[PDB]
Amino acid sequence: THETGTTNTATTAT
Amino acid sequence: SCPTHADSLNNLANIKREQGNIEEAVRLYRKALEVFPEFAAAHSNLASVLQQQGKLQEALMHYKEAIRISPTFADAYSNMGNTLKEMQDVQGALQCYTRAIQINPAFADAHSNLASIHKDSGNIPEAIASYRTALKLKPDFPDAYCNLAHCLQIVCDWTDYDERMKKLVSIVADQLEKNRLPSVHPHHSMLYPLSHGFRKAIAERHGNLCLDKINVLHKPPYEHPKDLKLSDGRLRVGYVSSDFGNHPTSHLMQSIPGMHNPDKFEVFCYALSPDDGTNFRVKVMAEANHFIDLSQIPCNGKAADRIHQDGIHILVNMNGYTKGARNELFALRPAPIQAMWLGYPGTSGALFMDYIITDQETSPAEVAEQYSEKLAYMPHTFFIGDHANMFPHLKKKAVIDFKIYDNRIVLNGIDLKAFLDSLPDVKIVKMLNMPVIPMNTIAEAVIEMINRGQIQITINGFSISNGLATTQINNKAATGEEVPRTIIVTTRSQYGLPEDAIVYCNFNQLYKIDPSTLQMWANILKRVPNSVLWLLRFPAVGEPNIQQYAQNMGLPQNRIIFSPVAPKEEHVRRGQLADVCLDTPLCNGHTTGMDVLWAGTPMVTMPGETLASRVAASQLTCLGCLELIAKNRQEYEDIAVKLGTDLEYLKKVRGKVWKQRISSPLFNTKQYTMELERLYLQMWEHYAAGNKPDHMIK
Ligand SMILES: O=C(O)CCCCOc1ccccc1[C@@H](NS(=O)(=O)c1ccc2[nH]c(=O)ccc2c1)C(=O)N(CC(=O)O)Cc1cccs1
Repeated sequence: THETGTTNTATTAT
Repeated sequence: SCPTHADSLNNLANIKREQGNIEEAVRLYRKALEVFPEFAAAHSNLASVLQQQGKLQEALMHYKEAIRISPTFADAYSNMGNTLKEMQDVQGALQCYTRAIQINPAFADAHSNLASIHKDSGNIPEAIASYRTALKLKPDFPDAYCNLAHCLQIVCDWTDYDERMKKLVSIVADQLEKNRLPSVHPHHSMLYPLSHGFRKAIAERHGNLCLDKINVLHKPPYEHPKDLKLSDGRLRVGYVSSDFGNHPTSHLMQSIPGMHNPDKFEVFCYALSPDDGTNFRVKVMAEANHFIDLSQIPCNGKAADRIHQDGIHILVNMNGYTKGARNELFALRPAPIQAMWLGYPGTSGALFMDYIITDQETSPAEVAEQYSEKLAYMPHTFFIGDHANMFPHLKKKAVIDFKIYDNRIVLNGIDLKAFLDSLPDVKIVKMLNMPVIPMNTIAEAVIEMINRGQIQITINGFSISNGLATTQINNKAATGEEVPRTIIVTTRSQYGLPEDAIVYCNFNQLYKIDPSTLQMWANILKRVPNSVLWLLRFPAVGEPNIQQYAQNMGLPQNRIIFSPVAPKEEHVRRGQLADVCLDTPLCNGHTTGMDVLWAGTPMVTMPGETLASRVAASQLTCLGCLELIAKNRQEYEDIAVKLGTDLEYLKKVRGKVWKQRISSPLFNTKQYTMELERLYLQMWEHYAAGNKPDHMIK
């Protein structure tokens, strides 16, 4: 079976 | 300089990334790094978009830079894990996720990414727990919700199933409206009650991911051939697959490349996987006119260049959205005609695919809107299997009369006829016909071997093998790489099946079962008193869920019998022990449909609307058993009950399958290839005349 997708995290600059 | 400058570039880039403006995002990130070189967030954010563009090593470099700047930067560790996972470094991914969660136990995304490792590793209970932690931390989390939903599908946990389907459809609707990548994978969309437009849109948006990875190559369009002069009049067909090896797709079509007519066709097989050393790979490498190992050419630009230099006229996508695909190769269009075929049960939804090879039963013209491609019809069914070449020992069978049944104690073998010549007391039964070994000395020794669990015995110089021990006798026979040498004994007792009752079977992955299907099966068992349901532990942790729901429907536990997953040859062979196969309506058995029919077992099916829900009826139509195809659930149930209660009818229908598996075109790889070639030429003539793709439905 295919590999499960993942979630990239976008870092906000403060 | 003012900190707002670099911060503003970084945060604006994040927005551009969300919108899909990946190239613009990359520029803003890099300008932020010009203004503020030690900008940890910009390093990590840049690496995220480089990952999305397939520049994995460059992404890793920037993740490590971000972490050098900020050793406790948890975002960067989790993002780096995602890149290592894509690179197939599962241990590295785990080390990164566990570090990110150690830094920040409340990091929802890291928990969900960790869960995806457990899901892919076969540890569904731990995947479920990690997805639930992620959703506890971030209640609005479509990736976690949808992948959790698939975990629950896998183990047939139907707790609040109706509400789960509601939210899945709601999530997809929102992501499609907001121009985002749906969190439901194209290959899974068939399992949920989404509209056909949503399923095609899911596919199109997953295909667009390939565009992001090829656009960075800045390659111009390929010049395509407009005649067959350079190929001496031969049409050059290229089969692109990651599954030239021990994989179901080879079990289906490994004979086809070598059966092409070399006078009119030149066959190129492009492998996306390395050589796994099995006979399946040996055979295609030996029988194709050319075999190209693209696993040695990881750059999709260089690999597409290779396809184009071979002068391919028709390029055949055998992966779709499955493991090992490199659809970037098709997005680059190295060939003038590109078709989907066999490996993926659905549409690509993508502009770079011209055709899907199917048939009028699977894909009636009135549902062409479900596909982005133009329909190209094979004359009977588009499905095919190599069963005649791989499992000829199952062409004939004999039984032992332990009292006459055709599926309680079964013998198969190449030398089986030669063996029976030596036993003067065998009886021949004509319902081809079936030899019956009486309860004599030889029969007692065979049954003793099974009961005692011995591996094999020898009678009259003939090896008689226990069907449960094939891997100990010949591992190549168990896998289907070689035809078994010995006479094999297969019995209901081996699998705990009753000797005096109807066996309904289904050997599909349990995720193809839903509550509606089990309720339908329950209605059947309640109407056939002498009957059980025979299912597979795939996975075993689904067994107690199916049992619990079956009892809620009025079926005692002893009515459902589970067996473990078996090696390929045993899996096909033991289908001979069932009376009837009950096909899954949500998503049919595909390979497993071919498997049961090759064993002579009638399959009852109810074709739906999706391609995946109509394959089994396409197979039964080609086989010539229109009476096994139901128009609704009532008919499905009535057909199965009649087969389980009218034993004369059952004998008739089983005889039809047993005979027509040979005489119909279903397993005829030579006829299939010939008709496939006629279809290719209709495509080519159409293009050579200057026309864009159109339906080939005649
Ligand atoms: O076309 C269809 O109908 C669906 C195809 C989906 C893709 O499958 C993949 C993918 C990549 C690698 C291998 C496979 C399977 N090979 S196979 O030739 O199809 C097979 C071999 C032995 C078997 N023994 C049994 O007892 C029951 C089924 C069975 C099937 C496999 O080996 N499976 C078992 C496992 O991984 O443990 C997956 C299963 C499919 C259906 C039930 S289990």
